[PDB]
Amino acid sequence: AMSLENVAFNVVNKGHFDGQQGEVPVSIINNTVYTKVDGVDVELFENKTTLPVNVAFELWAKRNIKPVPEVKILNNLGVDIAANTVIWDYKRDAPAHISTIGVCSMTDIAKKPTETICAPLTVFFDGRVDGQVDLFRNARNGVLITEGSVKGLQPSVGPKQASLNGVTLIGEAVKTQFNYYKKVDGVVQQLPETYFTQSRNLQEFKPRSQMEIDFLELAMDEFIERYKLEGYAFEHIVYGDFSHSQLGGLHLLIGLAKRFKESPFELEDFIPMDSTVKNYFITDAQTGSSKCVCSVIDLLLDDFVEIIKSQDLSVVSKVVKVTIDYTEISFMLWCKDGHVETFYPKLQ
Amino acid sequence: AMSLENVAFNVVNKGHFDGQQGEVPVSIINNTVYTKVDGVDVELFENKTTLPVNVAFELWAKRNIKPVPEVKILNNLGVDIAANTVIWDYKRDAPAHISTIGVCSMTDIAKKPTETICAPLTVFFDGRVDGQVDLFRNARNGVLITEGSVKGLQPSVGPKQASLNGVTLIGEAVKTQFNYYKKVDGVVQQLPETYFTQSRNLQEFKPRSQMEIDFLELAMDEFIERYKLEGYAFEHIVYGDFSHSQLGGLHLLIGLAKRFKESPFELEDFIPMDSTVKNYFITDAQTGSSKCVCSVIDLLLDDFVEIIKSQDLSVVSKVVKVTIDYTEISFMLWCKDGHVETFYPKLQ
Amino acid sequence: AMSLENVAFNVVNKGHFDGQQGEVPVSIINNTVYTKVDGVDVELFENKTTLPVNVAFELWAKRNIKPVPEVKILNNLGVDIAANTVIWDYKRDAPAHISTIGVCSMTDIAKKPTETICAPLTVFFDGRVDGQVDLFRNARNGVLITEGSVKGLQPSVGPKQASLNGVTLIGEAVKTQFNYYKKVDGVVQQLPETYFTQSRNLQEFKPRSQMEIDFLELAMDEFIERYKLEGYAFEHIVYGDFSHSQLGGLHLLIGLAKRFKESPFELEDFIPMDSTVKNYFITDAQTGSSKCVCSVIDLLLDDFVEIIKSQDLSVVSKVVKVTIDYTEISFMLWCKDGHVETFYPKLQ
Amino acid sequence: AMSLENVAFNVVNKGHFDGQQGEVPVSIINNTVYTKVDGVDVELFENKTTLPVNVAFELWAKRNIKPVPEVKILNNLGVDIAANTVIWDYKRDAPAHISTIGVCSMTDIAKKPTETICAPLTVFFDGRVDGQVDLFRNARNGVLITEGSVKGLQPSVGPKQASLNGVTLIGEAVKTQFNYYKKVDGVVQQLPETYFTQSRNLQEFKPRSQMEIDFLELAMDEFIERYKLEGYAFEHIVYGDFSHSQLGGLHLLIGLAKRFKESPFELEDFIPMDSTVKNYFITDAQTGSSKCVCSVIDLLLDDFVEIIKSQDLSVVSKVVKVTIDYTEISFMLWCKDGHVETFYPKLQ
Amino acid sequence: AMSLENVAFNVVNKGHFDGQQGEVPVSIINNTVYTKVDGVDVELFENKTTLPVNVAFELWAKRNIKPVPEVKILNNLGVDIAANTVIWDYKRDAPAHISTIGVCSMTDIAKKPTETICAPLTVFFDGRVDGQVDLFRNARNGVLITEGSVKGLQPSVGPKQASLNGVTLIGEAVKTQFNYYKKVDGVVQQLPETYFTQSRNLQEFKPRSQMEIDFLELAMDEFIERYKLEGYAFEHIVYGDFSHSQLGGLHLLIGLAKRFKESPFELEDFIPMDSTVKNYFITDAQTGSSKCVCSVIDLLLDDFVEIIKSQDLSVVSKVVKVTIDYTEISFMLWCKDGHVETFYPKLQ
Ligand SMILES: NCCCc1ncc[nH]1
Ligand SMILES: NCCCc1ncc[nH]1
Repeated sequence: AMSLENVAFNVVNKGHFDGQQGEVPVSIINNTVYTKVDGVDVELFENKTTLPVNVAFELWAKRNIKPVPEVKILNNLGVDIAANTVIWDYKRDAPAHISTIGVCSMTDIAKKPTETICAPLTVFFDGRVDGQVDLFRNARNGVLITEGSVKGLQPSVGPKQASLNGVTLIGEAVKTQFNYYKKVDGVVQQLPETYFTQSRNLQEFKPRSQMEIDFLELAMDEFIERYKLEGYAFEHIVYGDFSHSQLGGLHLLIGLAKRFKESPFELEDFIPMDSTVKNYFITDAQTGSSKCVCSVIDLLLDDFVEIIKSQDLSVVSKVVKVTIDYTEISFMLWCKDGHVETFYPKLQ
Repeated sequence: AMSLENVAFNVVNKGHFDGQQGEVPVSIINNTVYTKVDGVDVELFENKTTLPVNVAFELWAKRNIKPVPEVKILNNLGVDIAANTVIWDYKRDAPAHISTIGVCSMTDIAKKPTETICAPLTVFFDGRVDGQVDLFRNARNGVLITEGSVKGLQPSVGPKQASLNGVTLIGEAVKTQFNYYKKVDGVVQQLPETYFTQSRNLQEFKPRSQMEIDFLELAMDEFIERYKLEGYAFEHIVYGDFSHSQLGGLHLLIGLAKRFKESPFELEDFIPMDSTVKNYFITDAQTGSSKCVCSVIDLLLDDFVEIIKSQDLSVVSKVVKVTIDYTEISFMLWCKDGHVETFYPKLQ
Repeated sequence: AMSLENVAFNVVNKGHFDGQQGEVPVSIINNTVYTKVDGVDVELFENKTTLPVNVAFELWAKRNIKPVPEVKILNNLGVDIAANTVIWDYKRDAPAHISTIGVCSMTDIAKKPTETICAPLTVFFDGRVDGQVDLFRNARNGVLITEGSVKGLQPSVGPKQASLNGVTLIGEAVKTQFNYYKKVDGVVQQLPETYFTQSRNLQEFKPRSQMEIDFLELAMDEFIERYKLEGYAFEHIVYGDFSHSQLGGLHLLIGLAKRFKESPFELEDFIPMDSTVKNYFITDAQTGSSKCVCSVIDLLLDDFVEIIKSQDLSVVSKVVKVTIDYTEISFMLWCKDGHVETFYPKLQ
Repeated sequence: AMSLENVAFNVVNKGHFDGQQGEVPVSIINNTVYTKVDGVDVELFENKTTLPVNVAFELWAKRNIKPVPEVKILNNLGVDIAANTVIWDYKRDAPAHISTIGVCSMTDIAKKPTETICAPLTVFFDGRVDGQVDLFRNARNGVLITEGSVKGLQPSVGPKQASLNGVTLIGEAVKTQFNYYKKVDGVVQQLPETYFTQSRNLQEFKPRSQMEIDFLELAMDEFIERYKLEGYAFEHIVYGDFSHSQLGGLHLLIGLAKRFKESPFELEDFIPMDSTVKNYFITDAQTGSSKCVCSVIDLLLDDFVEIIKSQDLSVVSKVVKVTIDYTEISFMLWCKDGHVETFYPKLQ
Repeated sequence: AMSLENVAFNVVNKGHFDGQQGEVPVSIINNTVYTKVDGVDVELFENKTTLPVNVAFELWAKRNIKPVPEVKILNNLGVDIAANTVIWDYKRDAPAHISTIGVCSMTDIAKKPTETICAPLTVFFDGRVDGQVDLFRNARNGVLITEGSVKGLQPSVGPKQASLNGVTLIGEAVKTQFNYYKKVDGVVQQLPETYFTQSRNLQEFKPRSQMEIDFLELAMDEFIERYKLEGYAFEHIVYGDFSHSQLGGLHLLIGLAKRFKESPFELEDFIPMDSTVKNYFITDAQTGSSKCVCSVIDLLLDDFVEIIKSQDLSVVSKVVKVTIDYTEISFMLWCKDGHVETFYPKLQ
């Protein structure tokens, strides 16, 4: 027996929806859910979604609290809906998916993913839940994650990191690296070879290779010399050029993290959502150098070096396609006299 | 187990809260409660109260659906709260009382009127509900209504009419005339002798005596002659004077109803609530004669004639107090040479 | 190039969306759309839907302005969505369907009904629009209306009335009687033989047969005598019993219209939407007789007489299923000694 | 000392702002102003304007309660703002003008119309207020109304009717016919000779000449014969043609009032404001004949007959400009063989 | 003469309500109060309370700006209301109490605490205000704070810290340590022996004893050895166990502060209010170890050591009650073979 008061009871006593019986007094005002605690109203939830406040509150309470794939991975794999869970999108403060299956009476399109309404949708299945590997085997369209091997199915090793309650982390106490599987029209897909973005933050950026440690510690000319990067325009692309009114390059998160230690800058996240490539309106506070659309990707510096060193540098401009997070990312590569001028994730 | 979904289930299936088990999906957006009916949202309630939308919806669903005293009578008797019911104020589209007793977890100050918090409040008790006469006997402060005799308790015969689902009526299939009782500080109070307002509408006004039939049918000068009303200023007070920019008199509802048949006028109800005396900003459409504060009372014309004919007409101006609906209504009486000039409910 | 300003330009200059080029300044505040007219804001639309204000405004502007089936008929036939039009539900002040096809970028699930997303949905097709009969022939699920014969397709003669801009009418200058067709899972479905509700209002009720003229003019006992209705409980079912606290019978709109001429009553439409059977919380103003859930259906009195006279009256209680507006309506029939006690649309 | 609480005190005790000292407790929630009356909240004002709720409440409380020109006349004369008053637009439930002069601290652009900010604005002045004729004489731009002669100023006799608290009326107890004067760039402007619209409603339409009495009582062919209107297409223009899907003509309010007595129709006022010519999306309920943009003007039938009989009928199509309510109204006149086919206020 | 404009004038010129005369222009939009400063709107207050925006703005302006007891202390002492002040709850951004006494006309239940409505309520009295010690002496129910001795009354030494404008601090320039007194039904209570929580923040945690300095500086095994804490499960309870998917222990704020220096973690404050024990949904960013309901108390480590070393360790599980901040806190104590396994504030 689902109810607003029961959802609020679960949030108050269990920190989230935990199927417990009970009710607390609730008041809804505008887009906020409150509960009465000893005579006064205490805020439980502020709706930042486009769904009705009581519906968003229920989906948020019913969010998956285990490490789950980051929303950008699910989106890149064409995931439409999740089987009997809510993947909460912490970047948008909203459900990752419009509809649900066996979660909430207002958003449910089905109670089980075997209902014919789900057959054309790519349903997310989680092998850590009993019966979901079997549901994926019988589903026409779906994406499955598992911690280990699935008999007969060939896996795709996913990223090392996963999202746990909005914290992206590489699990030590929990497993965050999943095997991925995908089916389109009843046929198990062969997921492509892919690089993965590292999902790091600017303020707490940590290197994940000796090359990344060297990038952060060494001076620009020492690093470029050590890794034989002359002619690859890392001065522009990675370090950034703050000498003109338009900020040059600065498309790799590691370069922004290095700059951030020396001096701050504003990053306007004008489309705030999870995506493989992010676009920011950047203003460098020290110089006043700025760029309306600065595309930024967090690749491991070694992967970015491998990508740029695997390109033909004989044409003025061309599109370089790279599978990253299972999706095809277009980069614009500009060359002159056999050397790179710029290389950036395409603002298409 | 009270819940928003259960309240909505009761509204959808029973027309109001009826203690039935069940749930319907609900969505709350802004101040409106909706339910899903075959794929689309259907409005169940629009909150016009100052309470949270889900709380007002529950109180409205739990409204008393038996004939109950009109809110003006309850207000006049000093009723603060009701015992285990909601008196819905249809004139304000809101609960008649801020708090509840044994109704709703958000508004309840107690579950039973015997709780010490209720002792200073004048609690409304309904003798038609088992145990409520006994609860009145043990209450420090309260107002009780009954359909019959209570042993040892001296009654006050209330008005003929009561409100049933917002319709004021004199019951034929149901009893609407109640005995009234009141207690203050543990002591039974003698309710005063009183007139009662008739609670009629302008558009569907019906006469309730031969004098009222004669007022509506006869011309002004022949009605005044027939009932020997010369010198009582009925021309001004009751018929109304539309000859000057300021509308003169027009303080009896019957006079407004007579005028309404001939020509329309605007009545701005600038304090829209139930009260013994109503104030309107009136604009006569035919003449343009208007008055910002025109006090209007719906007394039976015979009662108004009895009141005005029982006054001493020897002083220029004085306050005449008349008990109406259990409250002392102040009237301003203006005389000249032994005749009335005006008589109106005194604008406080 | 669709835009809020272009939609508002069309509303201001064409009375609705008419595909015209142009823009007017618009301001959105809360749930209302305004436009500037010579310096001041003028309201164009107040959103009463659960969709975003600018989206609801666009769907309302793009509403079908030809006579279309009443929403209750579309709901009864299982219509989920319309092909390249918006059926505006004037009873709910909202789109009849959640999603659109080729109408609005925010609500569209497809641009054409041939897209695979539309295959499981019952799409409404209108033969008066070029190519829509062909689209119905190729659709997996759908309901089609036409003004004439479709080769090889067996028709179902629909109701005489249709809705034109929220006015239900039997067209004289326009055709409102359509042929109906339906497909389920790619297979043309035979629509059942059905009665149709008359879609009349209480305040402007007009008789549509000599029996209905006689019901409204004749006294109860002489109408029952003239039409040999003794033993069919029309006194209870149709005329209504206002003698007890619970209002008895009163399930036919014509009986409510007859009562309405004599004395008024309140009809609380607690689920305000279009449906074959309506439920009202009724309070009779004259007697105080009331009923929380009074099911009411507007059948032609002759059709109701035909239905009730075609039943076996030998059992205490039973369910009688009658096809009305293409839906199976359950009725509860209560008998005693070979006579009817009551017959009413069964409260589900 | 202006304040929200003082404005509310004035509304509660005086029916509007009357400069009285005092305060009442107020609560603002969403767009509604409430006051506490014996423990419960009572609604004083619901903001339907695009201004902040407390600001709109103050302007509405400070509305002019004397007969004032109808907003369409003020708009037609180019009035931007009023001197030390608020002209409340009852058709829009909003101030007729965005800014104020000496009324409200939030909307004031000046305290007196002599401030240089008012020089480019056409300020409305009211000769019934002391000093306002002198203020008009010194204003660069303005419109003045008076009840009598202003020395040396040539007057324009305005309409017979004025708006008093939202009621348009021809005053008997008050004067509603004003002399009008206008200044542009410091120069007194000669107001043109004009017809005036009658400002009548469909439901309470009253004839104002013997020709109008004859139009409403006589049959179409005998009225046309009596007034020698053969060849002037009154059958189409005034009576209306309900025979085709598109409703023909019906551009004079009197014709809509005649039709209304026989059968109802829907008039969608899609730009709800006061204007000389109104546009409606009309749906005739009896026939289903409809028109998205039906321009309607309320001229005295005699004035419309005078206008149409003063035109040259020798050209297929042409624009006929007629001064109505001080504005040039364009009409489209279509002729064939020396007879009128149609004549309507040209849809701009 | 209280008013919205006067409250706003005080906020603009005095930083809070200071009883100064004056008015500023104000606009209210949604839940925000603005004032016009040289032509533009400037935000003064955003309502995060469940009260009307203008009422919450007034109570916030009238907040107590002296050091006052933290809301958790007032709540633990059963405080219902304050005498002639507003205790602003900075953790909820709302008044600590629903009603007021002599503060605001919308929330006042009385002007003075001697009114009979206040007699059953526990009124907060402040000895720093003239006459409030005497008001406490005559009150039936109340809590009094003083800086020094009250003749005849025995004091309870309160916490060292108090809240000054939402900053919890141990005053050096001001006195924050108060004597507490409480009366229930006219009887001066003997307040129990109690520990006090330290009200520290995670980010700016400072040790308040040599044991706390040693906890933060020393390694886990060195500290446990130095203070002879073997067998008391400090490894689990205080340091925290981040090795399993469920985060173990971590119930003392000092342990969270130590962890915070090494690596960050998310603390979801799902019931955001002031309380002796706080519950957080914690996610450790380094390991991914998490716990839905991690109860956390900020006790001085010496007090926690004294509490845990004063328990009988011979039973598997039992409830240990400890008076903290004047309230009874239940702890769950789990033992095995004479050693502690866990000890935590009970999630009841
Ligand atoms: N954000 C949801 C993506 C779902 C999808 N992918 C392709 C089509 N639909
Ligand atoms: N948060 C207010 C507490 C007041 C109280 N304590 C006990 C009863 N009421």
